[PDB]
Parts: sequence; C-alpha cells; structure tokens
Amino acid sequence: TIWKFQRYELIKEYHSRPALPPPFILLSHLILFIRGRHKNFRQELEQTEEEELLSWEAYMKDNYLASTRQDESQSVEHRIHDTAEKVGAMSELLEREQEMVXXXXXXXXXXXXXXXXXXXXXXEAPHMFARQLQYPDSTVRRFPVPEEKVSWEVNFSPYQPPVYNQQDKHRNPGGRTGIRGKGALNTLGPNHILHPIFTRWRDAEHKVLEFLAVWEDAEKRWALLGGPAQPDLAQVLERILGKKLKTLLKAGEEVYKGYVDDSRNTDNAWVETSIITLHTPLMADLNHMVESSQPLQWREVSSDACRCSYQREALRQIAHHH
Amino acid sequence: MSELLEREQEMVXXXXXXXXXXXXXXXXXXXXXXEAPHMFARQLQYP
Amino acid sequence: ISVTGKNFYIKTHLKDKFRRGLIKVAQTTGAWILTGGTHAGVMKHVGMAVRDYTLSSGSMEGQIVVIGVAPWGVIHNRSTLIHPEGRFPAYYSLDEQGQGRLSCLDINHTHFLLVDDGTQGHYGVEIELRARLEKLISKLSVTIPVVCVVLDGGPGTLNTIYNSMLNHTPCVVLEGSGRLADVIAHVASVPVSKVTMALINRLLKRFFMQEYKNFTELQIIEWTKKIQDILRMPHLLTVFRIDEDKNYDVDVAILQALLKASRSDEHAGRHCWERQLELAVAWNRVDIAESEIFTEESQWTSSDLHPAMFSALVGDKPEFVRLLLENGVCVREFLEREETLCELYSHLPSCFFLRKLAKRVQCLSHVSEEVRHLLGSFTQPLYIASRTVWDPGRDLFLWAVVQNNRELAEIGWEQCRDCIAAALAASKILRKLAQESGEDDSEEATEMLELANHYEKQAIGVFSECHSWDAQRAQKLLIRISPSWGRSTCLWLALEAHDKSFIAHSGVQALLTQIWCGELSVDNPHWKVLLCMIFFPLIYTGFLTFRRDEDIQRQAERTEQQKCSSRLMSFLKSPQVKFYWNIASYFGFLWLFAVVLMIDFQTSPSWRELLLYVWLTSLVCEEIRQLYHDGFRRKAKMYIKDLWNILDVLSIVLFIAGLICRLQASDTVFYIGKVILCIDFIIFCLRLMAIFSISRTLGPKIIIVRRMMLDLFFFMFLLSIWVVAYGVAKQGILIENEE
Ligand SMILES: Nc1ncnc2c1ncn2[C@@H]1O[C@H](COP(=O)(O)OP(=O)(O)OC[C@H]2O[C@H](O)[C@H](O)[C@@H]2O)[C@@H](O)[C@H]1O
Ligand SMILES: [Ca+2]
Repeated sequence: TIWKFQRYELIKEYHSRPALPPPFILLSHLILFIRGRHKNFRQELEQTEEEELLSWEAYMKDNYLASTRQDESQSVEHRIHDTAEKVGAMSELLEREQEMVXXXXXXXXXXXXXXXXXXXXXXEAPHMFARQLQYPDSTVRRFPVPEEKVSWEVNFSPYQPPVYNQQDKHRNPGGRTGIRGKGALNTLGPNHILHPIFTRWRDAEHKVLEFLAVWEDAEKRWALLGGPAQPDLAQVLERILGKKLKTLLKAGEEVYKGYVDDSRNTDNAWVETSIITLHTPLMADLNHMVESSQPLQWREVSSDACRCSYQREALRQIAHHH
Repeated sequence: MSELLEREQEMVXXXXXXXXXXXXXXXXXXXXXXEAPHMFARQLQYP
Repeated sequence: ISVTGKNFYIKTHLKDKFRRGLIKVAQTTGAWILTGGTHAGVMKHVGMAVRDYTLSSGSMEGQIVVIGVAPWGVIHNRSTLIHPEGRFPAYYSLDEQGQGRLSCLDINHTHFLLVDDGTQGHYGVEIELRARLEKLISKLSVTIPVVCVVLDGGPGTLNTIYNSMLNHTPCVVLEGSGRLADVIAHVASVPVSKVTMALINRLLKRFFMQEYKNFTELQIIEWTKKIQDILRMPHLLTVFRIDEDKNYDVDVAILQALLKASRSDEHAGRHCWERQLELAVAWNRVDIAESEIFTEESQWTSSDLHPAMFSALVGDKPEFVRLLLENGVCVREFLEREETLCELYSHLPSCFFLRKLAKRVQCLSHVSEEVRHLLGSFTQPLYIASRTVWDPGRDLFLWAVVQNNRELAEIGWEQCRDCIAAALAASKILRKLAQESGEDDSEEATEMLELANHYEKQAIGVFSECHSWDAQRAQKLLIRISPSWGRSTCLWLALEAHDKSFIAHSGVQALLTQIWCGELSVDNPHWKVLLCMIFFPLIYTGFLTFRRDEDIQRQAERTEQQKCSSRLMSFLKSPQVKFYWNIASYFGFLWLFAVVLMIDFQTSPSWRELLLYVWLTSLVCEEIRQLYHDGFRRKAKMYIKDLWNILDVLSIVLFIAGLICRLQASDTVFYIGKVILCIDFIIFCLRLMAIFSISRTLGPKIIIVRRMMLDLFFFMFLLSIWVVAYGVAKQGILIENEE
C-alpha cells in the first residue's frame, strides 16, 4: 500500500520544480523571477465535451449497477428467501384450493335412476325507504318490518303498526310499511304525482340529452321540475306547466306510472306517479319563459340523475330511446 | 413430491358428460313415445 | 377514531395486539379518540392503554385527546358535581363498588360531555346525540376522515353501529371478539337468504351463551331489522380478520375502510386522495398504497406529490421513497424553491453532525463552513446564498450521507450525476467524521467506517468498468475538474482522502507511471536512465524511446490495419531525471558541508564556506519559489501543514542562527556556532533519510509521537523508581549514619 502513496507524493513534488539544481537554481529562479497553470493534474474541460463524457459515465454506472443486482440475485443467501416465500405461497394456495374441493351430483344421479324407474312403471328488494325507522319530521318510530315480512302474502303474528296521521280500506302494495294512517300524505289513498317532460337535445346532440332542471331542493343533484297534480286530464298537466312554470304542438310518451318508493309510505296511504320524458335543440316555446326558483341549470348528462329509482329509470329511458 | 404430482396429474369426465347427454336425450325420446381359447392346440410345432 | 365496543371476555393475545396497535395509531397522526365514558369494560381498557402511552412519552408531545360522551343520569356521584358555580376542580370517588345500575367514569380520559334527558334510569337515550357529533367534526375542514372500530358488544353496539352507518361515517369490525362482532363476521354472504329470524336466532344461540334467556320477540325482531339494514350497505362496512403476524394490524383495517368508503363515493376522487396518501405515509404500509392508489387509472401530475414524499423523506422511509420515484416524483422539479432545502436542514434529526453544527450556529449558507471544515479546505466553498451550480442530486445525496440514513443514501447516490466524484467525496467526509468523532459511540463509528468502505468499493467498481471499456477516456476522466462539488478533482480527492484501495488500481497506477516518466517512454528500464544520466550526448546514441516516436509508429500502424536542442530539453524536463539529478546534487551538498564543518573552519569564513553559504541561499530561494507557486497567511498555513517543508524551515532557521552566531568574536559563541552547525548537519541528513520512508502526512505521525512518547515515558518512569530505590538501599547498607 504505502509504496504507491510514496510514489504519488514523489510524483507530486518534483513535477512542479524546474531543472537546474540549487548550484544553478540560483540562476534559474532568478531568471524566472525576472522573466514574469499546469495542464497535467488539474485541467479545465470545455463544455462541448463534458456533456458526452458525463452521459457515457452515467451509462457505465448503469451497466455496473445492473451487473451487481443480477449477481446479487445469484447467491444462496437470496435463493433461500426466494424458495421460502414461494413455498409459503404454495402452501397457502394449496389450503385455499383444497378448501374449494359431488354429493349433490350423486343425489341427482340417484333421482335420474329412480324417476326413470317411475316413468317406466307408468308406461328482490322491497320498498326499503318505506321501512326506514324514523318517519320524517315526526316523533314517531315505525315498527321493525323484516324483509320476509314485506308483502301482505305472508303473515307475521305480533304485527301491530301504530296508526299515526298528521292532524292537518287499503293495504300497501309491495311492502309492509309499519305505520298506518295518511301521515304527511293528504288523502288516505294513492296520491298521484305527475311529471312534465323536461328535456332538450344537448351539446353534440347525436346521442345526447340535456334538461333544464332545478336544484332549489337543497339536496342532491338536479331533477326536473314537476308537481303532484289532479289525477285522471293531460290539460290539467298543461295547466300545471302553466302554473308551476300558449303551446299547441306537443305529445306525451314514455310514461312510467305506478307505485313509487318513499320514506312516507304507510299501510293505507302511499304515493304513485306518472313521469314522462320526450322532446333541433331550440324548443322556442320552452326557451320563451325564463325559469325562476337561483339553483337551476341545464343538466346535459344522464348519470342516473343522483336520486331515487324513479329518476334513475327516467335517465335510463332517455339514455335508451335517444 | 414433484414425481408424485406428475404421476397424479397424469391420472386426472368426458364419458360422464356423454352419459349425461344420453340421459337428457333418451329421456326426451321416452317422453315423445309416451376368455382364453384352447391355446395348446395353437402351438406351432406339432409333437 | 371512535371506539364503540360491560361484560366482554377477550383472551390475552388479541388484547395485547389491540393495545399495541391502537397506541401505534394514537402516536402517529395527532388524532382524536371518542368513547362512551363509563369505566366498565373496554372504555376503561382504552383508558389504561392511553395512560400507558402518555407515561411512555413523558408528555413531551401530543397529549392525545380522549373526549368522552356519557349519559347524565347513569353516573354515580353527580351531586358532588352539581354546583352552579363554575371552574372549580371537583373530586370524584371511583371506589369500584357502585350500584348495579349506576356505573362511574373512567378517570383515564380527559374531556367529558354529559348528556341530560332526565330519564335517569336508562343507558340508551344518550347515543342519538353522539353520532351527530361525529358528522359535525366530519363537516369541519377536504374533509376529516372518520372511522369507528367495533368489538364484542351487545345491544348498545348494534344501535351505535346503525346510527353511525346511516350517516356515511364507515366502521370496522374486529374478528374474534365474541358477542356481536363474530355475528357480523359470520354474515359475509347471501344478502337475501341469510336475513331470516331463524338463522339470526341460530347464531344468537350459538354465540350469546349466558344471556340468551334474556331475549324477547320484539327485541329479536328489532335486532333482525337492524342487522338487515346494516348488511344492505356493503360498501361502508368491513369485517376484519384478526391481528396476525402475517402483516396485518389495525392500520391496514383503518386504511382499507377509508378506501372502500372513498372508492364508491360521489366526489372523493377530486380531493380525498390527498389526505388519504398523507395519512398513508405516516404508518409505513408500502404494499397497501402500492396496490390501492398507485393503479393505472389515476393519472396524476408529478408536482402534486411533492408535499407527501417530503414527509417520507423527513422520517427515513426508504422503500416508500423508492415507490414515489418510480411512480413519477422527479428530483429535478423537487428542489426548485431553496426554502424546501432550508426546511430539510431545519427538520434534520439527531446525529453527530447537527450536534457539531449548532456550535457553529451559536441558513444553507451556514452549512458550507462545516462542510469545508469536514472536507479538505483546499476546495472552493459551495451552496451559495442565492442562485455554484445548482445540481439537485448532489444536494440530496449530500444531505443523505451527512444524516447517515444508509438505505436512503443509496437512493441518494443512484439518482446523482458525476458519480465517482460524489462517491469519493462521501468517502472523504465519512472518514473525516470517523476520525473527528470524540464522544465514543463505537457502534456509530464502526457503521461510519463500514459505509465509507462501501462507497470506496462502489467507486472502484464504476471506474474498473470504465477502464475496461476504454482506456484514454478513463485517463481523461481522472484528471477532470468538477463543476459540481466545488473545485476538486478525483485523483486529488482520493489522494487526500487516503483511499488505499483505489489508488492501487491498475489504470491509475498506469497514469501515475505515465506522468512520472514524462516525455520519455514508459517501457524502458531505469538502469538505462541512470546510464543516460552518466553521459550527456549518449541520449543521441542510446535506444531511449520517446512518447512522440512511439505514438507515431503506433498511429501509422492502426491506419494501415483499418484500411538537437528541443529534444534534449524535452529529455531535461522529465521528473525522473530531475529527481536523480537533484539527489546527486544533494549528495554533493552533504559532502562539501561535511568537509567545511571540520577542516576549512578558520575564524573568517573560507572559500568553500562561501560556496556552502550560496548553496543555502539557493535552497531558500528554491523554497520560496515552492511557496510562491503552491489569503497569503492561509497559503502559509497550508504550506506548514506538510512534513518535508517543516524540516526545511527548521533547517534554514537553525543555519541562519548558527551563521549569525558565526559573525561574533568570543570563543564561547564560536564554539556554540560550531555546535549549532553540527546539529543542523544531522537534521539535514535525517531529512535525506526521510526523503524515502516517511510521507507528507502529519496526522498519524503526531498520533504515533504521542503514543510512543507515552510508552517511553512510562517505562522510563518505572525504570527511574527502580534505579532510585536500589541506589538508596545500597547507600543505606554500605555507609554509616552520617553522610
Ligand atoms: N354507558 C354505559 N356505561 C356503563 N355501563 C353500560 C353503559 N351502557 C351499557 N352499559 C351496561 O352494559 C351492560 C350490557 O352489556 P353489553 O350489552 O354487552 O354492552 P352494551 O351493548 O350495553 O354497551 C352499550 C354502550 O357501549 C357503547 O359505548 C354504547 O355507547 C353504549 O353506551 C349493561 O349492564 C349496562 O349496564
Ligand atoms: Ca519543498
């Protein structure tokens, strides 16, 4: 070791001093002093070449580093951990697959053997929002109504729903609602909601649909405006369009009508509805009136309307029909 | 373990499927309706 | 986190794992823990757990808040607390012996809400408020993540689960817990088929062993409806397998519930994933973040990660910062503002460095003083006050290898440019702090030396592969000046760093020999050089190949395969001939000085004495030229730091003292001058002796001087006491009383 260092320091000193030893360095230092860097140890490279040089150095470093990773992957102190992890995965997967491992098939075969002999001898989710325990804006908790107890077709014995109408015959179809009376509903019967068709051809009107929809409910996303009108006719819906929001040329189709789910459904009172959807994108009689509620816009998307199954089916009808 | 696994996977239903198909059919048709020889004698050199 | 687990019999293994996990999720984030306040059961269990942690940290940081909500009428000694005056410290009497209804507070909590409905006999009324509180501090701001954990339970657990999950604050259920938790863990399939009163009655007979005769039909049907309403929301609930040694504790459960909540959420993809990751770094779960949020569909930008990865670098998270730099964090964009680097050196953890740095403090520009002191001071200073090339990788690797985070430091180096320079500079600063470590720390110091050895092996590996690739480019690479890392070069920095296994590489020895022969060839032997040193025109006659002729023959050959006064002066400017010629002149100096020390030594100086005077003026002139080419007093301080030049300074000052005493007239100072000149002669001969064996280093010479003066002093001391006591015993035998 020390021979190389002695050689280095020896090379370091005598490279600097000139020729002509002290008998003539008294001359040589005098004429150098009266006369007036070094490019061997420390040299300044030009920037034209340092870029290529550093890039080649980095590629060489990359090569060395890949070689060391690969030959670090060869030693037995790594192969032991690799086989350990692989045998662990193999035993876990073998226990999982043997847990996945014919009696039913045998029974079926037996039935086939028999039934054949005999022949030879011869020849859904309910309305879950109605089941929600806290009836809205009321001090009344409903009864716990399970999923097997949904329809009226089967009988659960201690089933005593407390009747509660708001002091302002029928059975609830499709689900036991746990409370009797009209409640917040007006009549003791199927109150009908109606819904005017609000749509327009959206931007890029090839397979699109926009609709002027209202966000005045301080709730989830935009639904089209409407109202529970007088049931049974369509001119009353035209008057409801004139009232809550003349026109001659129109029609009404895609009428989803019937039992709609609510957190207000009772034993004898429930809500039903009739929602239609149908429609250049102008609709000049519809752009004539300016709608006032401030939260109301032109919903150009059909992303399931962010509301209950009525609005999701309404968005599905406009996504399928156009 | 590897030798026994190759041997057991070599021991690993088509016939059963065919039988099931026959049962499905035959049933439909019904519904529509209503040893060693004498080897010493074969020995090549007659005595 | 709210824990809403009176009679539960968990076995000790799960209780220990849950205690340690809930503490390790308490100490991490600075997070609130909400519990019912009664000292029965699991609320007192988490009270004792947080008491054990808050003794374990010594109240130095955090003081984890346990706000509790408890019903007014169910508490024991409230009339000791019912004063209309306020701010008074009241005392509570726990006594462990309350009535069968009225249980007492757990005093290991810290905050108390007591809810008062006037029922005074029932536990149930209080909860309808409590989950509402959760929504409020979920509505406070991005939103705060909210999660409840659930253990053994009863009827109260089921009601608080139901009144939580109807408010979108999701919940985790621990497996193996007993009463209600194993019930919800058993219902993991058949959303329509399993919800029957018969199967729930079978399960509640299977688990609720002792209390099963307390059931009535109204309560079992309210239970069955509640669990059907709970299980119908499968994207907020998660059953959670037991805390095992196969990389699963409560941190994984809290993360997966946060993500199965935020996946199917309405608007979580715009802003919730930020605080998701910022929490995910704090627990060091690399695989969960790697498999959950760094998926192919996210398509982020690289500048937005720059907060989060910073924390992963401020607390020594190596695998996670590899995951970040693989996923898209770029170190060039990272270090744009210098305030980030100032923050990095602010948050530097405890080591030997910052302990040595705050002394110089009592500012990134402040760091360079401790750097250039820890490094050799012959370099330039770096890290200037205002953007001295910026070079982010050098800064990051410098920070890393100072703070000694080893597996972080490899990541610091693999991203750096200018590889061999930085590798050897890391080796130099490591060996410098290894030597300068005075407070013992022997494991720390041997880790320092092992790290320096590692980087020296890395540098010689890279350079060995470069030298096997090309030859002359590697010789271009060694003598390069570096724009980065100040003003040093590789060969100088390894020479000063004394990296003993690098300078003894084949290529660097070939370059050293190729300088040491100079303009002559590198292949001829040295005895022909001595014979050329004998006769002056024999250089015209000798074989004596040159660099110019050799290369020309070599250059011409490659092409074919592919398809008077200046010459003697160029001989004269070799270093080898200069060395031999100088040492022969030095031998002649010894000969004439030894001649006129003895013989031609009259009162006035003689002829050859004047020749000795002019050779010593020649030596001091050569020395002042050496000082003139290699502030000014700083240059003198760097000059005297050698071993040969201190000997030449001592020699010339002793010669000029002996000479100025040789001007005198008295015979005593004449003899004193002869004495000084003779001891100066042997100092010169000792310098010629040390022209071969010794080196220019002073450090280990000082240490060897101390440790051998110690041993010589000690053996001389015991020799002295043996000498003195034997002599005085011999005097006490062989003389009488008088002396
Ligand atoms: N706040 C209470 N403090 C003290 N004891 C209580 C409390 N609540 C109930 N008990 C006693 O629990 C025993 C029944 O055992 P089990 O059914 O397995 O526990 P649970 O389901 O009733 O817990 C419900 C509470 O836990 C959560 O923190 C909720 O917030 C509730 O406040 C009875 O004897 C009660 O005296
Ligand atoms: Ca010198």
